[PDB]
Amino acid sequence: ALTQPSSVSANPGETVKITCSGSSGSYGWYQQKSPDSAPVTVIYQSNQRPSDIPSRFSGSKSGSTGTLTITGVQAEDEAVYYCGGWGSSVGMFGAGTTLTVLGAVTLDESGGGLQTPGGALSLVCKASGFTFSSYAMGWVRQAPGKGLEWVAGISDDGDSYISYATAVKGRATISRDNGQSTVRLQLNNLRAEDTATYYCARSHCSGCRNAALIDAWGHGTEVIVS
Repeated sequence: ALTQPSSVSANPGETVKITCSGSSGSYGWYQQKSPDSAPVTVIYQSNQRPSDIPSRFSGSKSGSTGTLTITGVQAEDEAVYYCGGWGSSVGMFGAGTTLTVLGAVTLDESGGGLQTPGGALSLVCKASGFTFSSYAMGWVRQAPGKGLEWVAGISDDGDSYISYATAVKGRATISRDNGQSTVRLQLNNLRAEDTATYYCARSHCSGCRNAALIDAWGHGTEVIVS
């Protein structure tokens, strides 16, 4: 996994830096203002800022270390920031940095709910607002009170590059239907550790599995293994 500080505190108007290490490549930065709301990409591929993100957010990579900088931080920037990257043929995240401030693309997941231990689930993500067949897609989950965990990734052709986190390898199948603009996650022999919000995620690339490249998130579907 990646490594980032557990917490940072800042006054409104500060210039805040959060570092992350451990990626074989670039760094992505994902803002989560509430444990129950989807992350928002503020930086991807180390320094790329989405158009809808305020210019006070910037990123850089030096050596093998990524830094998110917020120049003139505002109260509304209070959030947990996760870094994302890759290593050992999989995407991976840091454990999150809690920042305390002392002052058209759609992804729609379904298939969650209560599950039986040892049972199986089938999650579907319906995409709209973009050319679905041009982008790599993936799944990211978040257990209650924990951080983002990369689950699986699939290339735009639905065939070439398929990868699974060690935690689900042997139990998981990711697939896509480009005609229907959907991506699917099957997961069997369910265990208590599979209890999580599962997020559909678009990467800003055609085939990459790098968790630094995520630029769109679904609303999440809750899975409870009981």
